[PDB]
Amino acid sequence: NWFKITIPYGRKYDKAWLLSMIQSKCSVPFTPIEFHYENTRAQFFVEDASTASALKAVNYKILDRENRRISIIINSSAPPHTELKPEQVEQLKLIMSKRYDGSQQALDLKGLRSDPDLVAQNIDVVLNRRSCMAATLRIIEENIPELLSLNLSNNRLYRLDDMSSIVQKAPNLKILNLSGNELKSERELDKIKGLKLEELWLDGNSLCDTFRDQSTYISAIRERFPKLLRLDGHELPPPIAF
Repeated sequence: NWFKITIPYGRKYDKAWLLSMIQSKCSVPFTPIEFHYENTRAQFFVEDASTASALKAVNYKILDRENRRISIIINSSAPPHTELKPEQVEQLKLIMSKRYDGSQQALDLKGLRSDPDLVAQNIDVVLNRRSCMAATLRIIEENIPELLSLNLSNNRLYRLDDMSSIVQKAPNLKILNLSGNELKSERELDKIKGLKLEELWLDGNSLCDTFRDQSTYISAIRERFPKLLRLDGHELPPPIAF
């Protein structure tokens, strides 16, 4: 089982110089495996743990041209050649800020694979993927926890178990647009029922065609969201109580 060695800022240094310095302080001979650059950082792999630990001891030991120390970060790992890069994520994070609105605390993520500035840099942003959605939601938690409205229409969403965590990341979310998607059953809603929504949009999804009468539809959903008030553009005949 493998380890991935990371030098933050390693692209800042001549490869030879860097590897030799490192070896110089390392207490064993080692060999870089599929050594590559990823943004400004240097990455390689290590076949065994004794080495890794030894590499690990070189942290803060090497000192650069500019009197800066050189960080070595060590992590257990799947073997080489095997998700989402930070420089990709930080671009995602960039685009969301763009489509974010502080005046109303509203994110807008409609048709996102089809975004110029993510397309323009070969970043497929595919929210129908568990890891891509997971990324989007950390970004939300980290940056705008007071998010209130969230448009997510036209993103071919098919399993909501991927936003299942949203109830904690976006506590006060109350407007959720899910129109123009690909959700088949109504059972999907059970994964996000904790949200005290006042607004909701579902049309365009094949679970709408489930219902014969719109008053069943509306009951089925208020089943999940009692406080619900608007839906698919329309006023809601107020809840009857018992």
